[PDB]
Amino acid sequence: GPKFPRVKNWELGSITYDTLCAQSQQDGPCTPRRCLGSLVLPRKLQTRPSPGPPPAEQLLSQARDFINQYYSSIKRSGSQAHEERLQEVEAEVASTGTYHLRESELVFGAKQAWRNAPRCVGRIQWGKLQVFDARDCSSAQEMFTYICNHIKYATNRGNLRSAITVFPQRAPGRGDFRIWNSQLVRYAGYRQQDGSVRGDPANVEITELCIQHGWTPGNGRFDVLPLLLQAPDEAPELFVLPPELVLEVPLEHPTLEWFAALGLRWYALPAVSNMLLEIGGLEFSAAPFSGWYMSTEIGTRNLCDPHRYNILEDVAVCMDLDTRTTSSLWKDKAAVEINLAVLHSFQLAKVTIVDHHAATVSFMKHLDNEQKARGGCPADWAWIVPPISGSLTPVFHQEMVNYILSPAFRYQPDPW
Amino acid sequence: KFPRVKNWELGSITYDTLCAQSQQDGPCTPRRCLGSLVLPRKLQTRPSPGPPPAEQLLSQARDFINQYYSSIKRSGSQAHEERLQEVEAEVASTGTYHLRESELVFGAKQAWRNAPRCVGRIQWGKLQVFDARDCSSAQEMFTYICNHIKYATNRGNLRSAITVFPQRAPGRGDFRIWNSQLVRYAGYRQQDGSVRGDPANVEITELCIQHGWTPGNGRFDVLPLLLQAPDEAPELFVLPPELVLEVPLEHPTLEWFAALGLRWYALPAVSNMLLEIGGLEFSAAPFSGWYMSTEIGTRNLCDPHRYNILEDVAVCMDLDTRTTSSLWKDKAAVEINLAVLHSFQLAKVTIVDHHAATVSFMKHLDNEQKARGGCPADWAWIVPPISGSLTPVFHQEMVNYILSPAFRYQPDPW
Ligand code: HEM
Ligand code: HEM
Ligand SMILES: NC(=[NH2+])NCCC[C@H](N)C(=O)O
Ligand SMILES: NC(=[NH2+])NCCC[C@H](N)C(=O)O
Ligand SMILES: [Zn+2]
Repeated sequence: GPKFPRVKNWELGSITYDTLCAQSQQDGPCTPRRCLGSLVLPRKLQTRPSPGPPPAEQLLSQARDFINQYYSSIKRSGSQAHEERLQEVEAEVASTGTYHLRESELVFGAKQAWRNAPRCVGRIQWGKLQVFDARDCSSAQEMFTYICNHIKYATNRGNLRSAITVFPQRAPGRGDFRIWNSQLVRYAGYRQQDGSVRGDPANVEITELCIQHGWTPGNGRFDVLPLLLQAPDEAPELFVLPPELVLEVPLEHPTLEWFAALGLRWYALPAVSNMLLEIGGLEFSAAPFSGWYMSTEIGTRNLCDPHRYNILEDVAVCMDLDTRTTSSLWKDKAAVEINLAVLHSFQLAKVTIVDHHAATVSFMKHLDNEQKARGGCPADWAWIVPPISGSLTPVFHQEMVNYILSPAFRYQPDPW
Repeated sequence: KFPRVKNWELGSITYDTLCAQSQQDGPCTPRRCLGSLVLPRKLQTRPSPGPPPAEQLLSQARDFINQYYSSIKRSGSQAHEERLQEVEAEVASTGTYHLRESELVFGAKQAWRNAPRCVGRIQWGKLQVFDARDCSSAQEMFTYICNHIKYATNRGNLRSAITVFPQRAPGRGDFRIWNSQLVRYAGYRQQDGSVRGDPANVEITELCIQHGWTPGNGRFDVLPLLLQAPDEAPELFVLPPELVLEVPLEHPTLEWFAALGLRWYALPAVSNMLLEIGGLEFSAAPFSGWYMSTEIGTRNLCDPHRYNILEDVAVCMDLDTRTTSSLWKDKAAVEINLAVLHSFQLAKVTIVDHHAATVSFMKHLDNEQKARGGCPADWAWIVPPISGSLTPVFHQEMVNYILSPAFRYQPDPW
C-alpha cells in the first residue's frame, strides 16, 4: 500500500502511515544492516564546537527551510512577505555569514523544537510554551537574572508553567553563551574517601567543577548546586540560587508513616540547561527549558537507578521484604511505594506533577492529533514507555517511528 | 563502523564487531528508525513455488557449512572440503540440498543464539534437537509433537526442545502447524463482540471449529492442533489432557486470589515461526523452553487486548480505581506476577522471574562479547513489561541485527 512506514497499535489493532518522516533532512544512527535505536548518545546530532563559520551554502538552505516552515504555519506560503523574508535572510547571510530571527520566528521555532523532540512524552502541551527572549543578554551576571526570572515564572508557587529562555545564538569566531550545569536545579554529588558518593552520583563532575571555581561545598545528600554561567570568551562565573526561588518537596508516603523519616526530597522544577536549540541553522547554545515532572522520573529513575540515589534496598528493608531473593519481587514492591510517595508528596504540597498513566494517555491523544496535523509524530519508544509498569500503559502497545526534524534540541559537548 | 555500546549503570563500554557478519537487512534506515515494529513490512518470507537462485542458495549454504566445521574445530579439514563439494553437487543437480543431523543440531542452537528478542539465550547451548524430517503425514506430525511435549514438560522440570519437520520444497506446499503455540487457550467471540477466553486466539479458535472441533465455553479451554501436510487441508488433533500440564494460580497471602479461577499452561512453545539454516527453510519447527513469570502475569493476563484482569484484581484488593495516580494498576500487576511465581514454584514447574532472567542475560552478553565480539539484542523485547529500569538490561545499550541461522516470522497458512 502506501510507501511510508506502516505503524500499528496492537491494543486497538489500528493502523497509520507516517508520512512526516519524509520531511526529515537529518540522518539518525541506524542502517539497514543494524539498528542503533537504543543508544542514548549516538554520534549523530552531536553539535560539535564548529569554530569556522558554517558553510554559507549549508546554512542558507537550512534557513530557507525554516522560513518556509514559518510562513506555512501562518498560512502565507508563497506570499510577498514570505519571498521578501527569504531574500532578507540570504542577503544578511551574504554580507555577514549568519542571520537573525524575528521575535515571532523564535517563538514558533522554540515550540517546534519541543514539538519535534522524540523523547518527550509531554508534547501534548507543546503549544503552550512561554518563550522568554533573552537574545540581548550580554553578561554572565545578566544570565543569572534571566535564569532567576525563568525559575520564578515557571515555578509559579507550585502551579508550574512551561517555559524556555533563549540566550544569544552562536557567532562566528566568538565564544558561546553556556550553562555548564546539566539542569538549572541539581543536587550535589560528593565523592567520598572510600570511593562512594554522597548525594547524586550523576552530578559528581559538575560538583567538582563548582568547587574548582570557588564554591564552598556542603556535605548533604540534597544540596542545591550553584550555577556556572559563561558569557562569550570569559571563564564561567559562579552564582548561588536564592533558596526562596528553589521550591522543593519533602517526600512522605500516604500510609507508610516511616517513609517521611527517610528525609528524601526532590525539587519541583525540571529545567534541562545543557541542550542546544537549533533553528534554521542558527544555534542557540544556551536555552534552558522547563516543564513539570512525570512521577517516574523522580520515583523510579532518580531515586532507584543503580547509579543514582539507589534507595531501593533501604525502602525494601523498611517494608520488611525478602531482599535475599529475586522471586519475592521486593524491588517491584518498593519501587511502587516510592513512586506513590512522590505522587503523594507533590499533590499534598500542591506542586504540579503527572503520573505515568495520565502522562502516556495524554501522549496517545497527542499522537492522534499529530497524525491529523502532520501525518505522523517522531517518537523514541524506549524513552516514551515508563521505567515501571511499561505494558500497563497504552504507549507500550503503540509502534513508533523515530527520526530527526528541525527545529530541534540536540545534545552538545560540555564546554570544559 | 563498529558501534560503541555503553552500559550506563557501570560506565563500561564495548564495540560490536559481530554486527559486521550480518548479511540480512532490517527495517531501519538513516532517515528513520523502525526498530519498535513487531512484524517486518517486507522482510517477510515469500513463497517457495520456484527454486531460489543457485548462487544465492549456494553461498548461504557454503557459509553455514563453514560455520559448522569451524564450530567443531576442523576447518580446511578433508571432511570440510568434501562436505562443501557434496553441497555444491547437490545444489547444481537438484536446486537444493539437505543437512546432516549434526549440522541441523548445530544450526538450531545457533538460530536460538542469534534470536535478538530472546532473553533466555544463556541456555542456548542446552537444546534438545528432535530430527523429524522423516515425517510424511499430519498424523505423524501429531505423534512427533506429542513426544516433544512429553520430553519438554518432564513432569514440571522443563527442558528446552525443538522439533524440526521437513524443510520447504520448490513448488510443493509447506508442512505447517497452524497454531501459533502448541498449547493455547481458545478465544470465543460472544454476542456483544466481547470475547470469552484468550482474545489473541479468536481466529485460530474459529478455524478449528470450522474444521469440526466441538468448542467449549470456558476461559482456559486448551485448543486442539491443526496440523497440515503438504498441499492437504489441515487435520484436527486433540492433545491428551495428561500431556498438557497446567498451573492453577493462587496468591501467597491473598486467600481470595485463587477464587478467580485463573490458570496457565507450563509449556511455552512457539510453533508458527520459520527456521532458516544455510538457505534451507523449515516451515514447521516448534520450539520451547520455560516461561519467564512476566510473560504470564504481565502480558498474557494484564494486556488490554488479552485477559485484561487488572481491574478485577484491583477491586478484590479494594484499590482506589478512581484515579490513575493511586497506582492501583501497578499494585495489582505486582501481585498477579507474584501469584504466577508462587504458583509455579508451588507446583514445582520451571519458571524464572524477570530479575533472575535479565541478570542471566547480562552474563550472556559478556559470554558472547568474548566469544563472538557482540550479541544482537532488541532492547524493547529484552526489557521486561514491568519494572524495566529496575532490571540491569534496561541500562545496557544494545545493537540489533540479523544473523543466520535464524528464526523468522512467516505468513499464516490460510
Ligand atoms: C510539560 C511537561 C513535560 C513533561 C511531562 C515532559 C516529560 C518528559 C520526560 C518523561 C522526559 C524523558 C525523561 C528521561 O528519561 O530522562 C522528557 C524528555 C525531553 N523533554 Fe519533555 N516534558 C515536559 C516539558 C518539556 C519542555 C517544556 C520541553 C522543551 C521546551 C521538553 C523537551 C524535552 C526533551 C528535548 C527531552 C529529551 C531530553 C534528553 O534527551 O535527555 N520537555 N520530557
Ligand atoms: C529456556 C528458557 C527460555 C526463556 C525463559 C525465554 C524467554 C523469552 C522471552 C521473555 C521472550 C520474549 C517473549 C515475548 O515477549 O513474546 C522470548 C522470545 C524468543 N525466544 Fe526465548 N526463551 C527461552 C527459550 C527459547 C528457546 C529454546 C528458543 C528457541 C529454540 C527461543 C526462541 C525465542 C525466539 C525466536 C523469540 C522471539 C519470538 C518472537 O519473535 O515472537 N527461546 N524468549
Ligand atoms: N519533566 C521533564 N521536563 N523532564 C525533563 C528531564 C528531567 C530528568 N529526567 C530529571 O529527572 O531531572
Ligand atoms: N519463554 C519463551 N520461550 N517464550 C516464547 C513466547 C511465549 C509468549 N511470550 C507467551 O506469553 O506465551
Ligand atoms: Zn533502528
